[PDB]
Amino acid sequence: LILLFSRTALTEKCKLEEDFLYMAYADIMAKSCVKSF
Repeated sequence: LILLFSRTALTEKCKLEEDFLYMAYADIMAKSCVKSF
């Protein structure tokens, strides 16, 4: 999946698209992230 995104990023286009898959899965991955010590 990240390889697909890296391809889509590195693809020469002169304009970034919206990529709702990116905006979903990036949010998924961001949201995937005396005893108190």
